[PDB]
Parts: sequence; C-alpha cells; structure tokens
Amino acid sequence: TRFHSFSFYELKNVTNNFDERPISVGGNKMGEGGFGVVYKGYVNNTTVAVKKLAITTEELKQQFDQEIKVMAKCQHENLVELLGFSSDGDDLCLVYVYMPNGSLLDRLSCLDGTPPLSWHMRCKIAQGAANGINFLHENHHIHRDIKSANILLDEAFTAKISDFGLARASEKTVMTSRIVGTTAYMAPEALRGEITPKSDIYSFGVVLLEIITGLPAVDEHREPQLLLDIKEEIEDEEKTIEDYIDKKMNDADSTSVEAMYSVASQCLHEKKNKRPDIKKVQQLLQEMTA
Ligand SMILES: CC(C)(O)CCn1cc2cc(NC(=O)c3cccc(C(F)(F)F)n3)c(C(C)(C)O)cc2n1
Repeated sequence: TRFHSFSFYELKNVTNNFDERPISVGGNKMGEGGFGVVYKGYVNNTTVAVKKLAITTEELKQQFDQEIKVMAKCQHENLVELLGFSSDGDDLCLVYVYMPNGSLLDRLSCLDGTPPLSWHMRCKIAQGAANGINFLHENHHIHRDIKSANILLDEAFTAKISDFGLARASEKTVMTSRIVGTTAYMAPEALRGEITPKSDIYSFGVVLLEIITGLPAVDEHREPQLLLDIKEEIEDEEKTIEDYIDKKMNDADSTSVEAMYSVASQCLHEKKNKRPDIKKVQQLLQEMTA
C-alpha cells in the first residue's frame, strides 16, 4: 500500500482546527488513542478519524513511523485502515477510515447512551478480534497492547484491531528494557520485559472476560480491582462465571458463555508455554457458535 500525504493545514481544515468539543455536542474530539487525541473529519464525503500525536519527540516519531510500517504490510477486515498521515506541520497526524461504533471499551460500558451489545454480537466481535490478532501473528507482528480500548467497531460491529505504535516485528524470545503495555491486560512475562506473541494471547483472554462481564479490566473503585483476579475467584469455586456474566444481555446462554470463558481461561494460563496460539483461539471461538 501507500497513503495520501496530507498538509497539516488540510487536516486542520477537515477537523475544524482540531475542535476540542465532544462529537456528542457537535464537536470533533472523539476520545484518546495512545499518545494522541483523535478528531472526526470529512475529506470529500469520506468520514475519517484524524489522530494528532502529543515522552520524547524521537520516541513519538518512532511509533508514528512504526504505525505506518505495520499498516503498509498488514491489510485485513479485522484491522483499522490508514488513509494517510502528516509530518510537514507541527504535530504528527494519522488519518484512518472512521469506525462509527467507536471502541469495544466504550460499547461494553454503554458510553454516550449506546445500547448494550447482545451476546450474539459479542461472539462475532470476539471471533473478529481473534481473526485480527491471527493476521498480525501470521504476518510476524506482536501488537503489545491488545485491550478493549484498541478493538474498534465499524457500522456492522465488525471488530478492528488498532494502535500498532508499539507493535514489534518478531520472526521467533527477545527481552527489553523499556516495558510497555496496559498493566491490567499484560501477562506475567510481558511485565518482566519478555516480548512474545504469547503475551498478545494472555491480553486477548482479559478482553474475552471484558466481553463476558462488561467490566473494564481495572477499576480502582471495585473489588476486585483487576478483572484477572475473578479467574482465581472462579477456579477456587467461590463464584461461578454465571455470577459475573454481564446482566445487560437478555440472550446469553450457559453453554456459549462457558465455551468463551474456557477460551479466556486457556488464554490466561500463567505459564506462557501452556497458552494456546491465536490459531487455536480462532478454532475454539469459531467452534463456540456451532
Ligand atoms: C455515536 C457513537 C455510537 O457514540 C460513536 C461515537 N464514536 C465514534 C468513534 C470512533 C473512534 N475511532 C475511530 O474512528 C478510529 C478509526 C481508526 C483508528 C483510530 C485510532 F487509531 F485513532 F484509535 N480510531 C473512536 C476512538 C476509538 C478514536 O475514540 C471513538 C468513537 N466514538
């Protein structure tokens, strides 16, 4: 692929000079995605996300350059799609196809009055996100920030993995001094600085628990604070998955929720070598809707 090279002034124009009012009150600010703020825009009838990046300049410049490198190689119906970018001006900007149902985080939480996702829709989002991670692993990439904030949802609730700024090209276990990820999602070995696709798998399991419960992975004002902990509550038969299923669903049945929870639990083994590879996660999520 290649991408349109936008003037900073063009992207200022399409985002109403990066207007900071929310979309919900007719503004252009949609939310935050990594080390940047992201604005809604129109280029010739095409609705776009413009992500303007604000950590060192050379670090920020590296993640921008990484995102372009990953989006050049990787094109799949379960990955967000870059249209262009802007280096010339002050701020570095990435221009994507708009995702009209925003992030899985926001929908799981029914942000801005959106209705709760059904069990049927959740199953498709899961299969979809796993098809996304699979393409990235097949094309020898490690995301390193799989979380519901980074699974976007299009007009038909198609799951789209996004934010490849930290993605590592990994032919196949390195280790690192700069440890990166969102704690609440990261595996043991990722938090000790190991880099391996097997960490992406753990992180996915957290996202399956988010899907099953509608609980965000961390919540300071909740017990337990870490959704992960609920695995241990369940394995120690203090509670069943039934006690934790999102109550904002009328269409979840025991069999398919347990099926999904079994994947989440397999995904979440503490021993990275006992976890299934994304290919097996696909097989199991596809097997789960018979
Ligand atoms: C009315 C309604 C149902 O509330 C929906 C409103 N809504 C719509 C959104 C679209 C979004 N994102 C994208 O379009 C998008 C597309 C590609 C890439 C990227 C990223 F790389 F910048 F992360 N973001 C967001 C993000 C995820 C950027 O915050 C939030 C939203 N909220």
